[PDB]
This record gives sequence, structure tokens and C-alpha cells, in this order.
Amino acid sequence: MEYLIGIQGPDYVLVASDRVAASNIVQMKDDHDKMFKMSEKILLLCVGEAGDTVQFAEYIQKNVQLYKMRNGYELSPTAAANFTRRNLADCLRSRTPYHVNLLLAGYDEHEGPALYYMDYLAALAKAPFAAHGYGAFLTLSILDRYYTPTISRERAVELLRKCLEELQKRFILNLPTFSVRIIDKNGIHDLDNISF
Amino acid sequence: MSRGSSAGFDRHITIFSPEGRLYQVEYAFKAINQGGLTSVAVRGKDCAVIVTQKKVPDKLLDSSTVTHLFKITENIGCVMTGMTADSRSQVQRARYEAANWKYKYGYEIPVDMLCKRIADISQ
Amino acid sequence: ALASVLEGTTTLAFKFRHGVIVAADKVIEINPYLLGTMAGGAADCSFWERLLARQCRIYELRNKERISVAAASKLLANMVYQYKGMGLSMGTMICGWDKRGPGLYYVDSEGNRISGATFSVGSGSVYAYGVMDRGYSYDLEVEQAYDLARRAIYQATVNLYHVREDGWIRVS
Amino acid sequence: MFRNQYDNDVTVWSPQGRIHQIEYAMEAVKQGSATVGLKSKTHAVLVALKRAQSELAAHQKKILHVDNHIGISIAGLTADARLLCNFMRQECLDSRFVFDRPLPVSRLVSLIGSKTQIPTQRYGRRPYGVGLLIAGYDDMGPHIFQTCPSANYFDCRAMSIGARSQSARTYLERHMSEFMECNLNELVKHGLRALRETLPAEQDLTTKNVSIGIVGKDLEFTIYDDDDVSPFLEGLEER
Amino acid sequence: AVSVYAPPVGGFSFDNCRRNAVLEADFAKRGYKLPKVRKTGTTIAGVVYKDGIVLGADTSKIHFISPNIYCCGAGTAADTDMTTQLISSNLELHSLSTGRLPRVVTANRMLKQMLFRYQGYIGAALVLGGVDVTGPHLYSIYPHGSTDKLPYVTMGSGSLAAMAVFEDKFRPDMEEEEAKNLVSEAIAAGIFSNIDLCVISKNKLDFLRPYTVPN
Amino acid sequence: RRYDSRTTIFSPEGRLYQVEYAMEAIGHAGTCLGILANDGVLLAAERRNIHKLLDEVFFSEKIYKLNEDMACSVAGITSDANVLTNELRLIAQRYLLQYQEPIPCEQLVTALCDIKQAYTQFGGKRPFGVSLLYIGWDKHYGFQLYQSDPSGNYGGWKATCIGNNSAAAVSMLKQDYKEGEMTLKSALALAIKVLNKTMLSAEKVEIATLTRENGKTVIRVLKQKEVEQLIKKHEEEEAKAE
Amino acid sequence: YNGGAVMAMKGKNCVAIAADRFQKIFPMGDRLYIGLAGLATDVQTVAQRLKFRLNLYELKEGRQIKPYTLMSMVANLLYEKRFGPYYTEPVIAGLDPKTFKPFICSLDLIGCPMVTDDFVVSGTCAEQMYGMCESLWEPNMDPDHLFETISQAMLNAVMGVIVHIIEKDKITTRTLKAR
Amino acid sequence: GYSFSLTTFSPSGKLVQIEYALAAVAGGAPSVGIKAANGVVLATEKKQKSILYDERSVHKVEPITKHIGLVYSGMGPDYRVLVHRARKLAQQYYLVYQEPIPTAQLVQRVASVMQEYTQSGGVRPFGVSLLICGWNEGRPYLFQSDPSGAYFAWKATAMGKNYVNGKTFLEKRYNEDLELEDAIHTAILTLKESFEGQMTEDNIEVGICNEAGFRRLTPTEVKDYLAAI
Amino acid sequence: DLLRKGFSCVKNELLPSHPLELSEKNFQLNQDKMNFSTLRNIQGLFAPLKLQMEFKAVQQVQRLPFLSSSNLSLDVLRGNDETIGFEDILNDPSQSEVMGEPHLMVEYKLGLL
Amino acid sequence: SYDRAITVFSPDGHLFQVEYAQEAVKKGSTAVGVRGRDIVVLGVEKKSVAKLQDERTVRKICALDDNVCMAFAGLTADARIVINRARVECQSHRLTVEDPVTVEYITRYIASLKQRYTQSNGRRPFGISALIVGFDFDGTPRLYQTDPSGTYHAWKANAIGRGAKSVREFLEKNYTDEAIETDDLTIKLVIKALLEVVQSGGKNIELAVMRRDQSLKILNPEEIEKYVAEIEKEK
Amino acid sequence: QNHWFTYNETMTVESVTQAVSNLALQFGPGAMSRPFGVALLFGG
Repeated sequence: MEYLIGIQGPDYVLVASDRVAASNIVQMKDDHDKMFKMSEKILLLCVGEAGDTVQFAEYIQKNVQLYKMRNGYELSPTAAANFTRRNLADCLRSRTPYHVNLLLAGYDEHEGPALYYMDYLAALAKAPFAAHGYGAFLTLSILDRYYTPTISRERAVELLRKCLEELQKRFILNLPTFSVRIIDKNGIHDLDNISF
Repeated sequence: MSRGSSAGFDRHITIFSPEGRLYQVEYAFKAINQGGLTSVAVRGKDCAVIVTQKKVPDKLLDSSTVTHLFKITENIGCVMTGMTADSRSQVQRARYEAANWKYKYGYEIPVDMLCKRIADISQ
Repeated sequence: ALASVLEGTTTLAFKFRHGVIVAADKVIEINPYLLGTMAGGAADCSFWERLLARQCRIYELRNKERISVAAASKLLANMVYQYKGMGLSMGTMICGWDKRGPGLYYVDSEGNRISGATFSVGSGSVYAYGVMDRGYSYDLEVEQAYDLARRAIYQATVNLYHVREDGWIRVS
Repeated sequence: MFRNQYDNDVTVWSPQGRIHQIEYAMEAVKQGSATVGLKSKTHAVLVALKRAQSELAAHQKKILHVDNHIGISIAGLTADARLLCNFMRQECLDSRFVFDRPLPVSRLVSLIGSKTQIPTQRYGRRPYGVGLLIAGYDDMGPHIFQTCPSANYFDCRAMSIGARSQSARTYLERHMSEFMECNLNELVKHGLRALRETLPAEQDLTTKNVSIGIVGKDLEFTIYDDDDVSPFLEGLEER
Repeated sequence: AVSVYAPPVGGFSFDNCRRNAVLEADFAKRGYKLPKVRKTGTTIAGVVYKDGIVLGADTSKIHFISPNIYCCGAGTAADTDMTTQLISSNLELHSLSTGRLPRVVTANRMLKQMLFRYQGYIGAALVLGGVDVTGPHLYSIYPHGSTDKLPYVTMGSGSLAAMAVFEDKFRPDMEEEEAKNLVSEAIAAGIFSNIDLCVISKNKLDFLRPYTVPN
Repeated sequence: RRYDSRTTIFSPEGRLYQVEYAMEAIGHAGTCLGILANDGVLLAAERRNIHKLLDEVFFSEKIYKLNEDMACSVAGITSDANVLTNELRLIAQRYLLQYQEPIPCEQLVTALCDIKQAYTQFGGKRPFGVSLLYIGWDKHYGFQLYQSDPSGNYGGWKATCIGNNSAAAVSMLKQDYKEGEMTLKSALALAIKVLNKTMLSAEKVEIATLTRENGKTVIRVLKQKEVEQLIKKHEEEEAKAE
Repeated sequence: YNGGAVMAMKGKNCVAIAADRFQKIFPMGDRLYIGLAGLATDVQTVAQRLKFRLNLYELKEGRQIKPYTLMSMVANLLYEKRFGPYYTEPVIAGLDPKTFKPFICSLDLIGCPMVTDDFVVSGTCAEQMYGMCESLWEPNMDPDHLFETISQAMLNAVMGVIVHIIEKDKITTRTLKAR
Repeated sequence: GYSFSLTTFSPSGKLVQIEYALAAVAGGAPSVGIKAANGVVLATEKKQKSILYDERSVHKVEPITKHIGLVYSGMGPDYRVLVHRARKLAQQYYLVYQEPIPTAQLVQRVASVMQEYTQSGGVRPFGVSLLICGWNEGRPYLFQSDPSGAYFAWKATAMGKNYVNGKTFLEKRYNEDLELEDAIHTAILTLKESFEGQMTEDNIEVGICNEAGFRRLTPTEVKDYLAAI
Repeated sequence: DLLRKGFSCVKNELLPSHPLELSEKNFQLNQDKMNFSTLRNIQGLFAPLKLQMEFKAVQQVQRLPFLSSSNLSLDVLRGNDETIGFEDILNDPSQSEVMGEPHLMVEYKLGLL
Repeated sequence: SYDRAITVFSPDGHLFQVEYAQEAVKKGSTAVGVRGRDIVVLGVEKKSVAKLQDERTVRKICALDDNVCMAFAGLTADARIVINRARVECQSHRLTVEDPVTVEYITRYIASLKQRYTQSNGRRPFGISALIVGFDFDGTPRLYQTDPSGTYHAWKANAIGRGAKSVREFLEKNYTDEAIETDDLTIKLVIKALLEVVQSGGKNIELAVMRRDQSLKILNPEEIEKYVAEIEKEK
Repeated sequence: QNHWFTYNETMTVESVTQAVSNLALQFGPGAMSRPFGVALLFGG
């Protein structure tokens, strides 16, 4: 059970994830980062089976870095999303058992904030908000009930807290420490952890 | 091959003369007369006839093994003029081509088609 | 000439400011500076750690410098990951002290590779992990750490090694 | 004076009907030390003359090992000798592994000739520049063979090759009458006496430049060097 | 691209098979629907009269192979269309090179070899027929690559009644009109629309002229 | 001489004579001109095939379109120019398929220059005897103009010329070009003057322009009436300048 | 998994293409549209490859493409993957670049075409939506009545729908939902 | 020194083997091509002018499709291998696009095939140049392809032996508005200007192209046309 | 390595996805083997040797592997100049959607990699 | 007459085509590099101004990774291939090891790639020479240099291209620990060394710099003129 | 290193010299067309 939350506003993108690993053979501390940094203004968080998820993220990261080195200017979020979609579709046709779910967030000087959704069959989509995990339906229903393209950072974090509180009301067990981040015009500004 | 190509307007097959003449082809044409014999073919109203010379100068040869009339197929006949080994090799190639055409299309190869295939290979 | 022209075991480990200590109730000696732990098929563990050891030796010969723990763990993970879903079974911990302080890593046959501070696998290892977490710290004493490992083993129910800046030794 | 155009390649015929590169390669066998081989009704022996570049060096190996019943001696180039030895070892090992029966010497020599003939007809290659003496024992008795760079082999009975081998060959031809009815000691004595003719009449056959290889019915291939050749040498007379 | 060493090649591509197998299994387990191919199974027939061939089908579908050769297909539509087009193109090239109208045996051999190359995965049963310099011929070809030369052939869904009619009212040296009526009755006996007929006659062909490309 | 037979032979002082000859073969073709303005880019060319019995098929004989944002002009051997143009179109389409964004001009030029350089290093092949000029618009740097050589070398310019009588055209452009103050009309007048000096009839030239209009690039080919009016205006101004 | 539904009609010098509430209708040219139904990833891949091929064709031949040529090209592209097939069902509707004549057709996942004179429908609902469309269609209907008829059929067969009306002069795009 | 190798540039920047191939082309039999207001006419002069020759064996004027013809002037063997490839390319285009190939595309593909043999060592360029006629969208077309792979679009041209005089003759008496019969008469006159013999219907070939499609004229029609000149 | 290649599974390369994949990938080789075997059994050793020598000589003058070639002489020798197959009209190799670096492919052709 | 084949030895044991490639390198543009205490400096001299040209498209200093940069001198077309190959290899090694590449490792890879092309008669060598500087993972500055033959060495400071003997002599005379103490001192040393052979400076000099954990930075004409004026003030 | 991995033993100096010399005696895909211009001196 892992959970991914994403909301983007007029000039920012808010990203939330969990802080628990999927290992079940050896005991370790649950602390394990899951968001991957591709460039100065692109963040990719992905969830699925372990062992190949990190390999996919590393491959994409190295490809983006190589593009930047060859050309001198960074990729845009749309181009990065399309490149990731093509690579995932190409990879899924070799390893038949393959479950990788992705959300991509970034900020562009030309266009602006962006938030892309991608299922496990490589079907890209640009959405105001998205979610992956167990209570995806309930989370999406709550987000649809409470949303507008005007909220600020405090309103967005309050809405996320309300969604987590509703999830706890339905079932309050587990609830790992989680972690949130903000992508803005100045870079990736880390935000306070909400263990709740 | 690593033998390269000889330098000159003649002496190689892939070199054009200052007015676009290939000289190795003409020399190959001259090579036909090396045998020293002559062949004649005449087409009648309802028949065809091939006549060629025969020259055995040695009394120790077997005259039954000296010939220039070959049989490509049960309905096609051939006569060759020039180098003996080259003639026999080309006869073998023609037989192979006729068999392949029969297998691929389902009926006996025509004379014009056989000649065209041989010429296409030779080009 | 023409034709030629054509053509039932419990293990634990943890690290702190004075190196890494590994304990058990087998342990493979990869290098005088790198130490490994076996769990699963014996033949697979032996073969793959031997391959890792020879590759590390070749790297040290080439670059005239000892390899790093992160590089060795990543190399082992990459090498294992190729034969995924073939029936391989191993769980190993790579411990050593190269630069920037000691490092501890874990890697298995599926492809997991986690960098942590405390590790313990095998049968009733949950009690050992709990007692070590209760008695864990960063600044301690070497004898205190040995006593903590002994108590953890006793609660779980001996092989003990210590990794320092210039190799590893066996105390018992 | 007219040889310039017709001797740079091995795929070119001279107007006289000759290939000069084959003869030039054959000229390379006379660049090595002399070796002598002879046989009897039971045993076959090989005798070679080692040569060191200077005092502070170890003499190179002139007698190699192929199988439990086959051994060779070399004269000429060294890379070609190594390649041929590798080929022979591979062939013998493969035959033993598959058929569980030793590879006959005649079949081995025929394979060697067939392999060696190829680079004398095609482009981009050169003839091998090594001559071999092969000694073996099989169901037909002792054998001894010779190999030429021109891919020719002879089933001789007493032959020597190398630089200044004419005197040894003359001695062997003179004394070949009394070879069949002899045992190992006097067979080796005859071989050493024949080899001594190569040296100038001021040197001696000391125990520092002699290699001996012996094969027989119940005896496998054995190489004697340094102090191991002492028992085979005390009985020799003066020059 | 960085992951390319060798140049690509043409032909069929087998990439979605592994994905499609598990996808179809999961969708069948979950009770969903996926697109399915289109099939055109219906009765067809043919017969030989004195100096020609008669082909028929119910509803055009009689494909064009050559000025003197025609075909009728049953099974998946796309495979029949593509196979017929490929055979027609190859025969046009052969006729342009030779200078004479093609023979039925050539088309039969090409079709049989093509259908044998793919082991039954291209499902197209055909009724070939035509007139050439030798005489009238027709054949029946199966998706696995088996050919039969017969005097009369029927094929499709309603084939039992057509075969019964053929066995009842057939005789050698049929006249044109009565052969057409026999084919019409045999086809009509299979449904209980209007049917189409194609007649290839000897008198409407010339075999002593150089070949000219048809419209 | 001794070191003048293959592309894979170095002169005793470090020269590639076959590459030098390939570059020298360019100086026999027509004159291609290109100048960058403040709000657009310009291209001019010389028609070397002007005969009474010659048809007028196709849009232009020396100006090609590569994608929605770029065009090019060639000078050299037509047989190689055709292959190069086809490869350029393929490269642009491949990048568009990969990234869902149009390809930058410098990336396209580098991709073609690698192919052109590949034939000057492996023996047994003949170098491409073609030189090209590129114009286009990009969202990173705006209007751009480039040039390519048979050896695989490129560079960005503001006013260049290739083909017959290149030195005089380059000198005159250097003398009469103003930095950062060239409008499209001034560029057209300068191009007409330079072509007249270095070669006037309106049936011997071809002119194309690239401009941005309401967020979309527009590539046009000037009409005979327009070029004749330009020629007449230039002649009248030159006469009045006496 | 839904699949969606794509529908087309033609009238007096005008055609209409409509879909349900992922993008499904892609523009290919000036007055030529294509609509796909099925798996989203297959739709996207087919659209991208078709755009690649169409751009190369138009650049090389220096002219716009006729609807029939586009139908043949997409049929060949689909038949390329005969054994492992894409899960799509294209629908093509547009006007001739010079004659300005309507054209509508449909294809299956393998590439068997079907040219029709009155109306075309494909998707996960093809057994139904046929009789109602047959009863609701009239010959030579003017633009506004064509839009009314196609919207009525799309809403009655099934949330919101999208309707494209393309003419010789103007193109009208509308979105609506049942009241 | 630079005349023997196909992949060598001369110090002046010239390829000489291609010039010699062009010289080879310029020594063959004459050919004439004229396009009129409603069609294109092609003519040539035969080589086998003797009685001992079957008239239905080998033809110099060949059809490629229903609307495309072609004639050559140069080396005979190097002609069939190009005709067959052109036919295959036309059939491939028809199979892919379900529409007969335009003339310009076929000319481009043939030129691309011809260009390949002038860049690698171990081969020689083709010694033949081609004239191609067609009819697409109610318009006649006439092209020409060099051994080097460069093609032009003509209104009236003549190649082969003694072609400069033929071109001057055509330029002297070419009319923009001309019917097909007048074009045939002009082509016959141009061919007669350089014949060196007594021209007869049995040693020339004529092919015409119009809306009906490409067609090779029969000897009777050729004789009828000759009798009027 | 590990960047110039990726997304490869060893256990998914031993088992073919479809029965027709290997047969279609290696049709020409099997056809040549059958023809050579029949010819060698009927005529002798010389004919397959001559055919292979001709094929090798013809196949050695082409463009560099990053540009499409025509293969005219090879098609004339094989006999495929008057037949059209499914390899000619489906998935045209002259318009491939992916291509590598020139120098890398030229090096890979020689076998230096 | 033994200099017309790449793989043919001279009677006295010389391979001459490699020496001719070195001669081709010898006629490039001067490039000088200096390895400092906590900084590394590179610099090249510019050819004819070509006033109607875009200076961005022509540069002889490139970045291979976040801690490695490169300068070259020789044939311009050949360097663009080696640079891309090294750029790809850096990321490939990053995947393989997870540690940043080493200056010695990347130099060895470039040298091997250069050596591969001097082993057959079907291809010609690369006529370029390179200077590689960077910082290791331990924070130790490095400086290397390769040759068309395929050999590399480690230097404290050197120069390549035309007119390199005088620059190297000046560096030998004026390189010490009292002029390497500060980044400003190192930059002034590099500028003076370049000025020893170029014409009137400030307009024919391109200079870059890279500090520890700071990535590559390209100096601008304003800063270059300021440094030149500061040097001129110092008698 | 391969010898140690295979046998758990140290290679002989003669054996390693022979293994090295097995590579430099072949010349005329990856093999060079000219002899190596280097001379080595093992010991231990």
C-alpha cells in the first residue's frame, strides 16, 4: 500500500508521497525517499514493484542529463513527459510482468506549471490533479468536490490534510510519515513533513 | 580481393575510355574466334536447324566425346561457340535456370525468357 | 582454398562512528577490506561473491585505488538483476570503510538495494531488531557495542566481526 | 632481371611456370639449427641441437610435446611452429575425446598437409615457414615423417633438416643399413654421431646444447635436458 | 537514438503479442469486450461449361486477378483483399515482362506457396478460375495450402444444398445459359436477396496479340 | 602528387588534399545569398538553367522546405543535394516523433554535418561536394542563419554568400551591412544591389522570405511582379544617385 | 474501461464527426479529421505514427492529401501489425481539397475499409445505435439540421458530447450535454 | 592521373569518369521527344536494320504503366535492369497508395537509384540516359535523366549522336500551341535531319501518349505518317 | 553499455513470442540453404561455390549503413527483380523511425565493438 | 618513401602517418591550461575576428559533465565526434558505478577511442589534441593531455597549438607557489601567458574557469578587459 | 585474475608470459595488421 497525491495551482505544483518501503524480508527503518530529481525544475515520483522502478527512474534521469549536456539548455516538462511515455511503452513490451505508475511535475518559464498523469499502460494525460494507490477513488472524489484554479499554498495543504483526514476516518491505521514538496519559479522548495 | 585494379583505359572492366568505350568487352568478343569454328542456324516455315563444324585432329581421341550440341531441356537445343570450359559452364547455368523457372511458375520456360535470363546474368 | 575465401540462520549488523560490526549465529570474507554475509543458496552466494571479488581486484589493479562500498554494492545489484526470475535466491549485506565514513548496504536477488544504518535478517530476527533499536545509538563504546550484539543474539536464540579503517578482525 | 613483377605474390604464375614465393619460403628452413631423426624396429628417437644467443640466457625449446605417443622437432619460424603445435594438440585431443582411440600418425600428417596447402593459393596470406620432423608409435609400428613449407610430406626413415645438414644426411645415408637391428643405447649413439658432423672440427657435443626425445612401444614420449642426457653421452668416441 | 546499432528491416512486426496475451486474459477474466475482426462467410460456387467458366456469389465480391482470371473469397475480408491484390500485381509484372496473358496454373502455384508460407494464420479460402491458351480451369484453395482441380466447386456457409444441386443437375459440355441457370439455382438453394455472376468466355479473348495493360 | 589519391592520407605537413578539392569544386555553381534582418530572414539564388526549351515544373529549383519552420538552399552537385535534403527531412520528422516538439536549427545542422563528415574518414567513398545555407526560426534564439561545408564544418553568420564570386559579395556585404538595424525592406534592397554587382532580369533570380505572423511561421516565394518592381526601383534609385 | 463511441454523417456540402465526453478526434490537414476508439495508448501511438507519415508525404509530394489516400495509408499502417494488432477502430470524415465533396468511411483493427454514403458508426456500441440512426437520417440536410440530428442521435444512443461541423468556408466546434 | 578512379576529385574539382560516361551516352542512336498541347511524342532510330531480324523480339520503346512510357540512348544492356526496377517501383507505389504513381515521383526514384553507383569504388556508372513521358491530372510531362543522377524537365529535346543540330532545329521550329499530329510530323523531320540513309517504317519506332494512355505506334501507322512527308 | 542498450530480459529472449517470428526472421537463409543443398546434390560442389562467390562480390559495394541502399545487382542475381513480397510494402525501411549514430553503426558493421 | 601507409614501419622504426597527424595538430590555435590550488583555468586565443559572425556557434571550450571540461586544438570537425562520445560515456559510467567519473578515467577512454583509429588502412586518425581538467570526488584538481597517437600524461601546466614552445618556456620560468595562491593570481598568470604570443589582448582571448562544486563559468569581455587593465597598471 | 577465479592458485611467470605471447604472434576483426612495437620484461 503506497499513496501518491498531486495538486497544481496557478503558479505552483504541490506533490505529496509516502515514506515507507515495500521490503518484507529484512527489517529496516521505513525512511526511504521516493521522489526523483531530473533537473532544476522537474520532479518525477513513481510507484510500483521494487527493483525496476529505480532502474527506470535512473535511466530517465541520465537521459535528461545527457540531453542537457549536449545542447546547453534544459528540456521542457512536456518534452520530458513525452520522452518518458515513449520509453515506458517501449520497455513494457519486453518484460511482460511490469507495473510502474508515474506522475510528473515541473515548471517552465515559457508555459508555466504542469502536472502529467500516466497509468501502467503508458497513456499520458494532463490533469489538474491525480492520485495513485488504494483510496484513489475516494481521494479523487474529495478533490473534485473541493477544488478551484485559485487556491494558494495554504489552501492546497489544508485540502490535502482534509483528504488525509477523510482517509483516516474511513480507516485510520498505518498512515506513514509522508512528505510534501513544492515546485515554483525558484526551484524545488522542500516543505514541512506532515506525519499527522 | 585486395588485388586492386590495373591502371589504363583498357586492362580493367570498370573503366570508361575517353569516349566511353569498354575495351575488355571487345576483347571478350575477340576471344570467340579462338576456337576456330563456325556455327549456322536457320529457321524454316515449321522447323529450325542448327549446323556446326567438327574438328578432331588427333587419332588418339574418342570422337564420341567431342561435341558442341547440347540439350538444355527436352524441347530446347543449344550450340556453343568459343572456349570449351566456359561453354560447358554456361550450359550448366542455363539448365539450372530452366529448372528454377519450372519450379517457380509451373510450366516449361520459353526460349526468349531463357535467353533474357542468361543475358541478365551476364550483364 | 576458394571455400576459405568466403568464410534457520539469524544475522544482524549495524554501523556507527567507529566502523561497522556484523554478528551471526555464515559470513564470507570477500576482501581484506570488504566483508559479506550469506543467506539463501550456498552455491549462488559463493559464485557471485567470488565474481564480485575478482572484479573488485581488477578495478583496484586498473585504477591503483581501492573500490568504494557504494560502487561494489551497485555492481553486485546490476550483475544479479540480469538473471531476474530465474530462481536465484540470495540476501547479502556489504560492509566496509572506504571514505567519508563507514557504509552499510543490502542487496537481494529481486533487485532491492537499500542503504541503512541497522540490518537484521533470518527467522526470528524481529526480536533482535527490536532489542538493537531499543539499545541503538551513534556514540558508544566498542565493548558496549559488543555487549549489545551479544545480548541481541541471546534474545534471538557465535560469530562476531568488527570493521575498522584498516581492515576487519574476528573477536570470537 | 625479369623477376620483379612475378615474385611479390603467391597467386601469380611466372612466364616459366613457377611460383617464387613458395621457393622463398622454403629458403627459410635453413635459418635454424640442425635436427636429426631416425627409427628402428621398436623405437623412434629425435635429436636436436640447442643454441643460445649468449652466455647469460637459457636455450630455447626445440622439441615439443603433442600427445602421449607423438612428438615433434622444429626448424624455422617460431610463430608458425606454435600454431601448428596448437592445431595438432587440438586434433589429437578431439579424436581421443570422441572415439576413445589415438589419432593415427598418417591421418595427422594428411590433416597437416591439407591445412598447410590452403594459404598457398589464395590472396592475403603467405606460406608457412617451418619444417617439422614427427615421430610416433601406433599399431603399425614406429613412424617418422618430414614436413615442407610447400605442403609436402615424406614418409622417410632417417632424415635431418636445418642449416648445414648435408653432412648429417650423408652419414645417415651411409649408416642406414644397420639401424633396424639395434636397441636404444646405440640408436641414440648413432643419432648423436650423425648430429656431430654439423659442427666445425673444433667444437664438441657438450651436455648443454643437446635435446633428446624418445618414444617406443611401452615407453611414452620423454624429453631429456641438461643432466638427464648424461647417461646417453659417455659412450661416444672421439672425433 | 543511442540504442540502435543495426539498420531496421521491413515486414510484419511481432511486438504486442506478449502484452496482448496477458491483456486479453485479464479482460476476459474481468468480462470486458475488445474489438474483433470482420468475417464474410457466405456461399460461393463455380462450374465449367463447354468453353468457359461461371462464378457466382450472393449479396461485387468476385475479385479481379487478370483479364482472363477471376477469384472469389470466403473468410476474413482483409486477408482475402490483400492476397488478391498482391497476386494481381505479381501477375501484372509477369505479363509485362513476358508479353503474353498469364496461365491459371501460375496463379494457383503462387497462391498455394504464399498460403503455405504462413501456416494457416492467413485465413482465406479461394475459388480460382479462368481461361488460358490451354483451356478452362478452376481450383479450390484452402488456408493451409491445399489445392484441388475439380469440374464443379462450391464453398461457403450454405454449401450442402449447392453441392446437392451440382450432383443432381450436372453434365459435361454445358451450354452457357443453362450453366448460368444451374449456378443460379444452386446458389439460391442455399438461402431460404439477389446474386451476382461472372462469365469468362473463350470467344471474348484473343491469345494472338501482344499484351496491353488493362484499365 | 604522392599524397593526393585518397581521403585517408595525411600530407607531410598535415593537409587533406581530397577534402580541399571537394571544397574547391563548389566555386563552379551558382551564387546563393543570405542575410539576417531584424524581423525576418532572406534567401536569394541564381538560376543557371534558363533556356527557351525548359519547362517550369515545381516551385523552385534551388530552394527547399525542410519542416514547418526551416528552409534551405544548395550549391554544388544536384545528385548529392537531393540525398542530403531527403535525409534532412527524415531527421526532422524523427525528432518530431520522438519529442512532440519541432527540432532546433542548430541540432538539425549538427545532425547533417556528422553525416557529411563521416565520408571524409572511411576509405573507399567519395566526399559530398555540396554546400548548403539554412534559415529558420527557433523559440530559444529566434531567427537564425547557418552555412555548411563539404568537410563537415558549420557556423552561424549574419550575412554570408556561397558559390560563384563569393569574395566580392562577402566584401560588399561587410562594407554595407549595419548591425542590428536591418529591416526586411533594407535587406531586400541590399540583396538586389549585391546580386546586380556580382552578376539584371527578373527571370534569373529567386527570393524567399521567412517571417512570424500571429504565432505561426510563414515561408513565401516572391512573385515575378514583385521582383521586377524591386529591380526597377533599384535602377531608378541608382540613376537618381548619379 | 469504456471504449467510447465515434460517429459520422454527411449532408449538403458538409460532414459531421462526433464523439463522447482522453482526446479522440485528431485533425489531419485543413478539412480532414480522424477519430479513434479503443485503448488510449494504441490511439496515441497510431495518431503519432500517422502524423509522421502524413507530414513526410505532404513534404515530399508538395500537395495536400485526398481522403481516400489517407484511408489507404491508415489501412496499410494497421495491417502492418496483423498478428499482434492495435486495438483501435478509426473513422475518417472530410472534404476533398479541390472538388469539395463529402467522404466518410470506417475500418477495423486489421484494416478492412467500408465506404458508406449515408452514415458511419463504430465503437463498443455498434449493434445498437444502428436502427435509430437509420430512422433518423434524411438526404441532403443543411448544416444546422445536420448538427441537430447528429447531436440527437449521440445523446439518445448513450454524458456530454463534442461535435465538429466542417464546411467549405468555416469550421464549427461545439460541446453540449443533455438537459 | 585522376582519370582512372571513380572516387577521386581532380585539382580543379572535377569528376572525369562521369564525363566519360556522358561521352558514351553521346555516341548512341538519336532520340527525340516533343510535348504538345494534348500529348507527348517519342521517337528513335533502330540498330538492327537488316532483314534477318524478327520484328516482335526486342523493342527500344517500353511501357512502364498505363500512362508512362520510356526510351533511351546509350548502352543496351544497362537499360533492361532499369526498366524492370522502374516497373517494380510503380507497382509498389500502387500497392501502398491505391493510386497510379505520378511521373515526377518515378523520375525521382529512378534518379536516386542511378546516383548510388557514382560514389563507391568497385563499380562503374550507368552508360544510358532516359526520356520519360506521362499524363497526370490532364497535363503532359516530359523528363530526362543523366548518368550522374540529375534530371531536368523539358518541352522539346533531342539526345544521342548529333544532338546539338537537332536541338537547334527544334528551337527553330517549336510552337507553344501545337497538336499531336504536328508534333509527330516535327519529330519525324528532326529524326530525318540526321539519319545517314534512306528512312523507312521498318527501322524507326514511335510512341505516343495522351488521355487514353501510353501506346506504341504500329508499323502501318508509321508508314502512313511517312508517306505524308 | 547499460545506456546504449536496455530494457532486455534474458528469460524473455529464449522463448519466442509467436510461432512465425523465427521463420520470418530467417526465411532467406533457409531458402539459400535448401537451394544450395539441392544444387550440390544434383550437379556438384562448384555451383554453390560460384553462387556464394558472386553474392559476396556483389554485396560488397553499398552505401554506409546509416543510409538506405537499393541492392540492384543482388536482386538481379537472386531473381527477386520481378516479384513483390510482404517485405517490400509493409514497414518501409527507407522511412525508419529510429536510427543510430553514423560512426557507431559503421564500427559495429566492421565488428570492432 | 615509407609514409603512404598507416601500418607500415620505416627501416629505422618510424610510423609516419601518426607524425603527420601530429603535424596537423601543430597548426591549430594556442590553448593553455593551469591547475591551481582550488581552481582550474583554461584559455584559447581567437582567430580572425570575422565581424559578421555569431561568436556563440564557434567555441573551443566544452563541458563533458558537472565536474569535467575540455579544450582542444586541431581539426574542428573531428573534435565534435570525440566530445559527444565522451559525453555519452560519462553517463554510461554513472549508470554503471553510481559515482561521478574520474578525470583519469575519461582521459583513458578518450585515448583508447583515438587509438582505435590507428590500426587499419581503411580509416584515418583523428587530428586533434585535448586538454582535460576537472575535480575528483575527493576534491583534488587534475590536468591531462592526449595525442593523436593515443598516449596521455599528467601535467601541472602546459600549452598546445601553434606557438606553444614560447608559452611553455614562459610557464616554466614563471610558474611557482607564489603565483598560484589565489584565483586572481592564477587568472592573471593564464592571461599573461596567453598575451606572450597573441596580439593586442582583450579582444582575441576566450577564457573559462571552474571552481570546486561550482560548474563551468565563461568569463565575459567586461571581466577580461578589467583583468587586462589591472595587468597593464602593474608595471 | 581469471586463473585465480577458476583454480584458486597463482599463475606461473612462464604461464603468464606464454598467455601474453599467444596474443602478439597473430597478425595479418580486432586483430592488428602490424606487429607490436614493444618489448616486455617479466619477473617475480
